[PDB]
Amino acid sequence: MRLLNRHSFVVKRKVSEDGYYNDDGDWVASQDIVEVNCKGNIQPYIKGSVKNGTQIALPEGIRLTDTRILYTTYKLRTSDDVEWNESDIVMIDGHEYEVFMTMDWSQQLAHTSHYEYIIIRRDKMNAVRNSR
Amino acid sequence: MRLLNRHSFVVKRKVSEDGYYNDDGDWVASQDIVEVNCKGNIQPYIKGSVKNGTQIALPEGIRLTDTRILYTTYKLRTSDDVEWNESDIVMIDGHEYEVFMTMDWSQQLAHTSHYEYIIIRRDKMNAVRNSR
Amino acid sequence: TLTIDGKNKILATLTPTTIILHNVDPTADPTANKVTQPVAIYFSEPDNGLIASEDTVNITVPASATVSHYSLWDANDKCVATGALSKPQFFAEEGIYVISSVSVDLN
Repeated sequence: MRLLNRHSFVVKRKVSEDGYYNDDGDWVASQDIVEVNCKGNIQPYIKGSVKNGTQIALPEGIRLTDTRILYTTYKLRTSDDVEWNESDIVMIDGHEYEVFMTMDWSQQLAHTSHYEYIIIRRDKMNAVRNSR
Repeated sequence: MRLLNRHSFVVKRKVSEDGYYNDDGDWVASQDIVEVNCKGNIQPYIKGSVKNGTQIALPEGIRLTDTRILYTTYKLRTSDDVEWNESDIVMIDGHEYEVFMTMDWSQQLAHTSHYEYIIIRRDKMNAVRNSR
Repeated sequence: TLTIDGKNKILATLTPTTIILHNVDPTADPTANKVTQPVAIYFSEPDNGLIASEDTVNITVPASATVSHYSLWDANDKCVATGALSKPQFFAEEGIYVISSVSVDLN
Protein backbone atom coordinates (compact mmCIF):
# COMPACT_ATOMS: atom_id res chain seq x y z
CA MET A 1 0.00 0.00 0.00
CA ARG A 2 0.95 3.67 -0.31
CA LEU A 3 2.27 4.16 3.22
CA LEU A 4 4.24 0.89 3.12
CA ASN A 5 6.14 2.19 0.05
CA ARG A 6 6.94 5.76 1.09
CA HIS A 7 10.73 5.21 1.04
CA SER A 8 13.02 3.72 -1.61
CA PHE A 9 16.36 2.20 -0.59
CA VAL A 10 19.06 -0.14 -1.89
CA VAL A 11 19.68 -3.63 -0.49
CA LYS A 12 22.90 -5.63 -0.87
CA ARG A 13 22.14 -9.36 -0.77
CA LYS A 14 24.97 -11.88 -0.92
CA VAL A 15 23.20 -14.10 -3.45
CA SER A 16 25.74 -16.91 -3.18
CA GLU A 17 25.72 -18.84 0.10
CA ASP A 18 29.12 -20.51 -0.34
CA GLY A 19 30.98 -18.94 2.58
CA TYR A 20 33.50 -21.31 4.11
CA TYR A 21 36.50 -21.57 6.43
CA ASN A 22 39.98 -21.46 4.89
CA ASP A 23 42.64 -24.13 5.33
CA ASP A 24 44.12 -21.69 7.87
CA GLY A 25 40.86 -21.26 9.81
CA ASP A 26 39.97 -17.72 8.73
CA TRP A 27 36.45 -16.84 7.65
CA VAL A 28 35.76 -16.10 3.97
CA ALA A 29 32.47 -14.37 3.23
CA SER A 30 30.28 -15.41 0.31
CA GLN A 31 31.69 -13.97 -2.89
CA ASP A 32 28.81 -12.98 -5.20
CA ILE A 33 27.32 -9.74 -3.91
CA VAL A 34 24.30 -8.33 -5.77
CA GLU A 35 22.53 -4.98 -5.46
CA VAL A 36 18.74 -4.65 -5.55
CA ASN A 37 16.12 -1.91 -5.31
CA CYS A 38 13.39 -2.18 -2.67
CA LYS A 39 10.63 -0.06 -1.15
CA GLY A 40 9.43 0.16 2.42
CA ASN A 41 9.09 2.50 5.38
CA ILE A 42 11.73 3.48 7.95
CA GLN A 43 11.02 4.95 11.38
CA PRO A 44 12.99 5.35 14.62
CA TYR A 45 12.71 2.47 17.08
CA ILE A 46 11.52 3.68 20.50
CA LYS A 47 11.83 0.96 23.14
CA GLY A 48 13.74 0.58 26.39
CA SER A 49 17.41 1.55 26.22
CA VAL A 50 17.46 1.65 22.41
CA LYS A 51 19.77 4.40 21.12
CA ASN A 52 18.72 6.44 18.08
CA GLY A 53 21.43 8.78 16.84
CA THR A 54 22.87 8.85 20.35
CA GLN A 55 26.30 10.39 20.79
CA ILE A 56 28.54 8.22 22.98
CA ALA A 57 31.51 9.66 24.87
CA LEU A 58 34.52 7.38 25.30
CA PRO A 59 38.17 7.78 26.29
CA GLU A 60 39.03 7.03 22.65
CA GLY A 61 36.81 9.81 21.28
CA ILE A 62 33.19 9.97 20.13
CA ARG A 63 30.90 7.40 18.49
CA LEU A 64 27.43 7.52 16.96
CA THR A 65 24.98 4.62 17.27
CA ASP A 66 21.64 4.42 15.47
CA THR A 67 18.93 1.82 14.92
CA ARG A 68 15.60 1.81 13.11
CA ILE A 69 12.54 -0.31 12.34
CA LEU A 70 11.59 -1.15 8.76
CA TYR A 71 8.18 -2.16 7.41
CA THR A 72 8.19 -3.77 3.97
CA THR A 73 6.70 -6.57 1.88
CA TYR A 74 10.14 -7.74 0.71
CA LYS A 75 11.53 -10.84 2.44
CA LEU A 76 14.93 -9.88 3.81
CA ARG A 77 16.85 -12.48 5.79
CA THR A 78 19.23 -12.33 8.75
CA SER A 79 22.15 -14.66 9.51
CA ASP A 80 21.27 -18.32 10.03
CA ASP A 81 23.76 -21.01 11.04
CA VAL A 82 21.47 -23.95 10.19
CA GLU A 83 20.59 -22.67 6.71
CA TRP A 84 24.15 -21.33 6.34
CA ASN A 85 23.45 -17.88 4.91
CA GLU A 86 24.47 -14.36 5.89
CA SER A 87 22.36 -11.29 6.61
CA ASP A 88 21.38 -8.53 4.20
CA ILE A 89 22.47 -4.88 4.18
CA VAL A 90 20.27 -1.78 3.82
CA MET A 91 21.70 1.55 2.65
CA ILE A 92 20.27 4.49 4.61
CA ASP A 93 21.78 7.97 4.22
CA GLY A 94 24.76 6.37 2.47
CA HIS A 95 25.69 4.16 5.45
CA GLU A 96 25.23 0.44 5.96
CA TYR A 97 22.51 -1.00 8.21
CA GLU A 98 22.73 -4.71 9.05
CA VAL A 99 19.49 -6.63 9.57
CA PHE A 100 19.56 -8.09 13.09
CA MET A 101 15.94 -9.03 13.86
CA THR A 102 12.90 -10.19 11.92
CA MET A 103 9.20 -10.65 12.66
CA ASP A 104 7.10 -12.80 10.32
CA TRP A 105 3.60 -11.39 9.89
CA SER A 106 3.20 -12.80 6.36
CA GLN A 107 0.36 -15.12 5.37
CA GLN A 108 -1.74 -13.60 8.16
CA LEU A 109 -4.23 -11.48 6.19
CA ALA A 110 -4.81 -10.56 2.56
CA HIS A 111 -4.03 -6.85 2.30
CA THR A 112 -1.93 -6.36 5.46
CA SER A 113 0.70 -9.12 5.34
CA HIS A 114 4.19 -7.67 5.74
CA TYR A 115 7.49 -7.99 7.62
CA GLU A 116 9.24 -6.03 10.37
CA TYR A 117 13.01 -5.73 10.80
CA ILE A 118 15.34 -4.01 13.27
CA ILE A 119 18.41 -2.66 11.47
CA ILE A 120 21.50 -1.42 13.32
CA ARG A 121 24.07 0.98 11.87
CA ARG A 122 27.33 -0.85 11.21
CA ASP A 123 30.29 0.30 13.29
CA LYS A 124 33.39 1.84 11.71
CA MET A 125 36.41 -0.44 11.35
CA ASN A 126 39.29 -1.05 8.95
CA ALA A 127 39.14 -3.71 6.26
CA VAL A 128 41.11 -6.95 5.94
CA ARG A 129 40.81 -9.83 3.47
CA ASN A 130 41.62 -13.52 3.89
CA SER A 131 40.41 -14.88 0.53
CA ARG A 132 42.05 -18.16 -0.50
CA MET B 1 2.89 25.26 11.94
CA ARG B 2 2.04 27.70 14.72
CA LEU B 3 2.71 25.39 17.66
CA LEU B 4 5.98 24.13 16.15
CA ASN B 5 7.28 27.73 16.08
CA ARG B 6 6.24 29.00 19.51
CA HIS B 7 9.84 29.56 20.68
CA SER B 8 12.76 31.40 19.08
CA PHE B 9 16.32 30.47 20.01
CA VAL B 10 19.90 30.85 18.75
CA VAL B 11 21.97 27.96 17.38
CA LYS B 12 25.77 27.88 17.11
CA ARG B 13 26.83 25.62 14.25
CA LYS B 14 30.51 24.99 13.58
CA VAL B 15 30.17 25.46 9.83
CA SER B 16 33.70 24.27 9.08
CA GLU B 17 34.34 20.56 9.62
CA ASP B 18 38.14 20.75 9.62
CA GLY B 19 38.83 19.63 13.18
CA TYR B 20 42.04 17.65 13.47
CA TYR B 21 44.63 16.27 15.88
CA ASN B 22 47.76 18.34 16.54
CA ASP B 23 51.32 17.11 16.05
CA ASP B 24 51.29 16.69 19.84
CA GLY B 25 48.07 14.63 19.89
CA ASP B 26 45.72 17.24 21.37
CA TRP B 27 42.29 17.83 19.88
CA VAL B 28 41.61 21.07 17.99
CA ALA B 29 37.96 21.90 17.39
CA SER B 30 36.74 23.23 14.05
CA GLN B 31 37.55 26.92 13.80
CA ASP B 32 34.73 28.71 11.95
CA ILE B 33 31.80 29.09 14.34
CA VAL B 34 28.63 30.71 12.98
CA GLU B 35 25.48 31.88 14.76
CA VAL B 36 22.00 31.31 13.35
CA ASN B 37 18.39 32.04 14.30
CA CYS B 38 15.91 29.15 14.49
CA LYS B 39 12.37 28.47 15.69
CA GLY B 40 10.94 25.43 17.41
CA ASN B 41 9.33 24.22 20.61
CA ILE B 42 11.00 23.23 23.89
CA GLN B 43 9.43 21.08 26.61
CA PRO B 44 10.73 19.09 29.59
CA TYR B 45 11.64 15.47 28.87
CA ILE B 46 9.77 13.09 31.19
CA LYS B 47 11.11 9.54 30.95
CA GLY B 48 12.73 7.10 33.36
CA SER B 49 15.53 8.56 35.48
CA VAL B 50 15.82 11.72 33.37
CA LYS B 51 16.66 14.76 35.52
CA ASN B 52 15.02 18.11 34.75
CA GLY B 53 16.40 20.97 36.81
CA THR B 54 17.38 18.47 39.49
CA GLN B 55 19.65 19.68 42.27
CA ILE B 56 22.47 17.21 42.95
CA ALA B 57 24.27 17.10 46.30
CA LEU B 58 27.96 16.17 46.21
CA PRO B 59 30.92 16.37 48.60
CA GLU B 60 32.29 19.11 46.34
CA GLY B 61 29.15 21.25 46.56
CA ILE B 62 25.97 21.48 44.48
CA ARG B 63 25.27 20.93 40.78
CA LEU B 64 22.27 21.49 38.51
CA THR B 65 21.44 19.14 35.64
CA ASP B 66 18.73 19.77 33.06
CA THR B 67 17.60 18.23 29.78
CA ARG B 68 14.80 18.97 27.33
CA ILE B 69 13.15 17.78 24.11
CA LEU B 70 12.97 20.03 21.06
CA TYR B 71 10.54 19.84 18.14
CA THR B 72 11.57 21.77 15.03
CA THR B 73 11.72 21.63 11.25
CA TYR B 74 15.39 22.70 11.19
CA LYS B 75 17.92 19.92 10.60
CA LEU B 76 20.36 20.06 13.49
CA ARG B 77 23.12 17.45 13.62
CA THR B 78 24.92 15.65 16.44
CA SER B 79 28.53 14.40 16.47
CA ASP B 80 29.42 11.80 13.85
CA ASP B 81 32.79 10.07 13.59
CA VAL B 82 32.21 8.67 10.08
CA GLU B 83 31.10 12.00 8.60
CA TRP B 84 33.65 13.80 10.81
CA ASN B 85 31.53 16.68 12.11
CA GLU B 86 30.71 18.01 15.57
CA SER B 87 27.36 18.62 17.24
CA ASP B 88 25.39 21.86 17.37
CA ILE B 89 24.65 24.09 20.37
CA VAL B 90 21.30 25.59 21.41
CA MET B 91 21.09 28.64 23.67
CA ILE B 92 18.31 28.34 26.26
CA ASP B 93 18.04 30.86 29.10
CA GLY B 94 21.55 32.06 28.22
CA HIS B 95 23.18 28.65 28.79
CA GLU B 96 24.47 26.12 26.29
CA TYR B 97 22.57 22.92 25.43
CA GLU B 98 24.44 20.29 23.42
CA VAL B 99 22.43 18.12 21.01
CA PHE B 100 22.91 14.49 22.05
CA MET B 101 20.10 12.56 20.32
CA THR B 102 18.11 12.85 17.11
CA MET B 103 15.00 11.20 15.66
CA ASP B 104 14.33 11.49 11.92
CA TRP B 105 10.62 11.84 11.19
CA SER B 106 11.20 13.86 8.00
CA GLN B 107 9.85 12.80 4.61
CA GLN B 108 7.08 10.90 6.40
CA LEU B 109 4.05 13.11 5.71
CA ALA B 110 3.38 16.42 4.00
CA HIS B 111 2.36 18.81 6.78
CA THR B 112 3.74 16.97 9.83
CA SER B 113 7.36 16.14 8.93
CA HIS B 114 9.73 17.35 11.65
CA TYR B 115 12.64 16.37 13.90
CA GLU B 116 13.06 15.57 17.59
CA TYR B 117 16.21 16.20 19.63
CA ILE B 118 17.28 15.63 23.24
CA ILE B 119 19.49 18.49 24.43
CA ILE B 120 21.50 18.33 27.67
CA ARG B 121 22.74 21.35 29.59
CA ARG B 122 26.52 21.61 29.30
CA ASP B 123 28.44 21.19 32.55
CA LYS B 124 30.57 23.97 34.01
CA MET B 125 34.33 23.69 33.48
CA ASN B 126 37.33 25.93 32.88
CA ALA B 127 38.64 26.64 29.40
CA VAL B 128 41.91 25.57 27.77
CA ARG B 129 43.18 25.96 24.21
CA ASN B 130 45.58 23.80 22.20
CA SER B 131 45.40 25.53 18.80
CA ARG B 132 48.45 24.95 16.60
CA THR C 1 86.21 9.61 -14.77
CA LEU C 2 83.99 7.57 -17.08
CA THR C 3 83.08 8.69 -20.59
CA ILE C 4 79.58 8.55 -22.05
CA ASP C 5 80.46 5.46 -24.09
CA GLY C 6 81.70 3.60 -21.02
CA LYS C 7 78.58 4.61 -19.10
CA ASN C 8 76.36 3.24 -21.87
CA LYS C 9 78.42 0.04 -22.04
CA ILE C 10 77.82 -0.27 -18.29
CA LEU C 11 74.10 0.43 -17.97
CA ALA C 12 73.13 -2.04 -20.69
CA THR C 13 74.00 -4.96 -18.39
CA LEU C 14 72.04 -3.86 -15.31
CA THR C 15 68.82 -5.45 -16.64
CA PRO C 16 66.31 -4.66 -13.89
CA THR C 17 63.16 -6.70 -14.44
CA THR C 18 60.78 -6.34 -11.48
CA ILE C 19 59.77 -3.91 -8.74
CA ILE C 20 58.58 -4.47 -5.16
CA LEU C 21 57.21 -2.01 -2.61
CA HIS C 22 58.14 -1.79 1.07
CA ASN C 23 56.91 0.25 4.03
CA VAL C 24 60.23 0.34 5.92
CA ASP C 25 63.40 1.66 4.29
CA PRO C 26 64.86 -1.33 2.38
CA THR C 27 68.36 0.16 2.05
CA ALA C 28 69.77 -1.85 4.97
CA ASP C 29 67.86 -5.07 4.22
CA PRO C 30 65.72 -5.51 1.07
CA THR C 31 64.52 -9.02 1.96
CA ALA C 32 62.20 -7.81 4.73
CA ASN C 33 59.06 -5.66 5.00
CA LYS C 34 57.66 -6.61 1.59
CA VAL C 35 54.10 -5.38 1.07
CA THR C 36 53.18 -6.29 -2.54
CA GLN C 37 53.92 -9.07 -4.99
CA PRO C 38 56.64 -8.54 -7.62
CA VAL C 39 55.51 -6.87 -10.84
CA ALA C 40 57.17 -6.64 -14.25
CA ILE C 41 58.94 -3.51 -15.50
CA TYR C 42 60.79 -2.71 -18.72
CA PHE C 43 63.56 -0.26 -19.63
CA SER C 44 65.07 1.20 -22.78
CA GLU C 45 68.69 0.97 -23.88
CA PRO C 46 71.06 3.48 -22.27
CA ASP C 47 71.86 6.92 -23.61
CA ASN C 48 73.78 9.77 -21.99
CA GLY C 49 74.35 7.30 -19.16
CA LEU C 50 70.63 7.04 -18.41
CA ILE C 51 67.86 4.45 -18.75
CA ALA C 52 64.14 5.09 -18.42
CA SER C 53 61.06 2.90 -18.08
CA GLU C 54 59.18 2.19 -21.30
CA ASP C 55 55.64 2.31 -19.86
CA THR C 56 53.57 2.69 -16.71
CA VAL C 57 53.31 -0.13 -14.17
CA ASN C 58 50.10 -0.67 -12.19
CA ILE C 59 50.70 -2.19 -8.75
CA THR C 60 47.89 -3.56 -6.59
CA VAL C 61 48.22 -2.85 -2.86
CA PRO C 62 46.29 -4.80 -0.20
CA ALA C 63 43.81 -3.12 2.10
CA SER C 64 45.08 -1.36 5.24
CA ALA C 65 48.68 -1.45 3.99
CA THR C 66 51.19 1.39 3.58
CA VAL C 67 53.93 1.98 1.01
CA SER C 68 56.91 4.30 1.44
CA HIS C 69 59.81 2.85 -0.61
CA TYR C 70 60.56 0.64 -3.61
CA SER C 71 63.22 -1.73 -4.91
CA LEU C 72 64.27 -3.24 -8.24
CA TRP C 73 65.28 -6.87 -8.73
CA ASP C 74 67.18 -8.64 -11.49
CA ALA C 75 66.19 -11.67 -13.54
CA ASN C 76 68.09 -13.61 -10.86
CA ASP C 77 66.52 -12.31 -7.63
CA LYS C 78 69.09 -9.71 -6.59
CA CYS C 79 68.32 -6.20 -5.37
CA VAL C 80 70.15 -3.55 -7.41
CA ALA C 81 68.36 -0.26 -6.64
CA THR C 82 66.39 1.32 -3.80
CA GLY C 83 64.64 4.62 -3.25
CA ALA C 84 61.82 6.46 -1.55
CA LEU C 85 58.38 7.37 -2.86
CA SER C 86 57.12 10.93 -3.16
CA LYS C 87 54.68 10.44 -0.26
CA PRO C 88 53.98 7.77 2.34
CA GLN C 89 50.65 6.47 1.07
CA PHE C 90 48.09 4.62 3.20
CA PHE C 91 45.42 2.56 1.42
CA ALA C 92 42.11 2.40 3.27
CA GLU C 93 41.00 -0.27 0.78
CA GLU C 94 42.56 -2.16 -2.11
CA GLY C 95 43.63 0.14 -4.92
CA ILE C 96 46.15 0.75 -7.68
CA TYR C 97 49.37 2.71 -7.19
CA VAL C 98 50.52 4.00 -10.57
CA ILE C 99 54.23 4.20 -11.41
CA SER C 100 54.54 6.95 -14.01
CA SER C 101 58.23 6.36 -14.76
CA VAL C 102 61.61 5.65 -13.18
CA SER C 103 65.19 6.10 -14.36
CA VAL C 104 68.72 5.31 -13.18
CA ASP C 105 71.55 7.82 -13.59
CA LEU C 106 75.34 7.64 -13.70
CA ASN C 107 75.86 11.40 -14.16
